[PDB]
Amino acid sequence: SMGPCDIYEAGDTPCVAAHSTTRALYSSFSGALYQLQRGSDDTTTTISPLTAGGIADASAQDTFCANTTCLITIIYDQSGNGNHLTQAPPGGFDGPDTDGYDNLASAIGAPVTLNGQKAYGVFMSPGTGYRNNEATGTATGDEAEGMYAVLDGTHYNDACCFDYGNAETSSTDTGAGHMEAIYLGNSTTWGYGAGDGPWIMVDMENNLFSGADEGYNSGDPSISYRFVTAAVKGGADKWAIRGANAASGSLSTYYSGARPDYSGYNPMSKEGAIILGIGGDNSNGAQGTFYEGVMTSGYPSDDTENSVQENIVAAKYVVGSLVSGPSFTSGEVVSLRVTTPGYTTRYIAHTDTTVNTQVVDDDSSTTLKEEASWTVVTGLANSQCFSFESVDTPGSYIRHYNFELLLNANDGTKQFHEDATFCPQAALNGEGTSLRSWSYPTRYFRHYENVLYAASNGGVQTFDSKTSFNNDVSFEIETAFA
Ligand SMILES: *[C@@H]1O[C@H](CO)[C@@H](O[C@@H]2O[C@H](CO)[C@@H](O)[C@H](O)[C@H]2NC(C)=O)[C@H](O)[C@H]1NC(C)=O
Ligand SMILES: *[C@@H]1O[C@H](CO)[C@@H](O)[C@H](O)[C@H]1NC(C)=O
Ligand SMILES: *[C@H]1[C@H]([NH3+])[C@@H](CO)[C@H](O)[C@H]1O
Repeated sequence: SMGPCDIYEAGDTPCVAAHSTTRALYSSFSGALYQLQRGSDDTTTTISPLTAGGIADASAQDTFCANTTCLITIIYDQSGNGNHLTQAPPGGFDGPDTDGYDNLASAIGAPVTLNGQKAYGVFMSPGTGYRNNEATGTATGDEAEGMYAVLDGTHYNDACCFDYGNAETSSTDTGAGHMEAIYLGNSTTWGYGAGDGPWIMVDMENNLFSGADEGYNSGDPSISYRFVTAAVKGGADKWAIRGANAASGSLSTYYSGARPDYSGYNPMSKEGAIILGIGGDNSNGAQGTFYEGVMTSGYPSDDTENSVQENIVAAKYVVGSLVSGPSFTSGEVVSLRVTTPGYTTRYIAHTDTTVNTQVVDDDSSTTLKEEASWTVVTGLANSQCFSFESVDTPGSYIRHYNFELLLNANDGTKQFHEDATFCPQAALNGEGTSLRSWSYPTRYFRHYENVLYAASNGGVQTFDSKTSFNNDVSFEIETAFA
């Protein structure tokens, strides 16, 4: 058979970078797709397809990552050009990680199946980013290229910038025309399309374009696919945006034609670096999910892209399970007991907005019993996951904010919903559940000095301590006190 990069090669516009955590993009590719790093010992392993041209060995990831946390350290370039994506460095903007690097992604925030076989995408929270500033074979200057990505059309924000494609080698803004990358989100700072978003646009630096005009272009529709194929291409005073449901049907063209008639976009000044999840100046406020994508040399024909889209549809992307372990039912009322030795009589409770742990038993005040009792409801931002509503304060839910867990009233916003959704995971220490943040899947409910945080297994916050991490994120599900 033929994978996407075999199709691009047959069209004489071959891949020069080919990135996926889900599958091989060449029929003969059997090498490593990505690298994992686990928090227990900070060692790494690689994940390859199970067959040549096949699907990632998700079972090998699950084995490596058992009873710990995993990060995706490298997304390998399958093309042989060496264009592997690694932790993005500081640039015009600092990231939030060590020395202003951007965060690595969780390995488990984007479970899918491909024709019924589990695999994992790259779920990127704000501050997450990958890059290769030493890329070879990528288009530079006004040279032609194409690219595509398969993304989560429901995972996005309006912050700059969830990009995949060609960028600056310095990680700084070197001007109009020094980028050409896919963007997905509902930014309206520069361009935007019809409806409420999100939109596929093209980041050409100091502009996200939804078509020929700065700002609004009517022909760029809002994306309402869970899996979106975004296909972008650029050449000498020509470029295009095409989009599809990656699960069904064909690409439609939402822009095709001349460069925007504004200073600095023709000819282009591409530099050949590759970015994922961030802007070319390291703008790192965006979120999104990446499953697969490529960059090519040459300007692909519509026919070549249509063949690629037929291949994507035949890969049969379906949403995977985000939940493991004992889990919950909507309307259940629970208490959550600390399992860390020395703290095992404590329960997750709250004192006004502060979520904390306290000793709770049958002699406790009814006030504290209610503060240690939680109504489990369907996840506000994801219906597979859950949200935890206060018994004493109905309408208020556990949410993260500056990575501390707070009890705040639901204000009906997308942001609150996302900050208040948690995905049960079989407990890292085998005692009950661990509650993983849906929006920041590197982070978990974690008690630290008897206060609740959304903590990572190591990190820049004091409450990201690796000491006692597995125990401090494991809670037993008990009958509610009230
Ligand atoms: C991107 O879409 C989001 C989600 O619809 C918009 O969210 C609104 O944001 C404002 C404040 O920025 C809030 O007062 C509204 O309550 C939000 N709505 C929801 C449903 O969360 C956001 O405005 C959009 N961004 C742009 C730039 O248009
Ligand atoms: C690892 O986690 C699983 C799932 O909760 C559990 O069954 C097992 O007992 C755990 N092992 C250790 C060493 O914590
Ligand atoms: C430069 C601009 N701030 C962004 C929008 O065009 C781009 O991602 C940065 O590299």
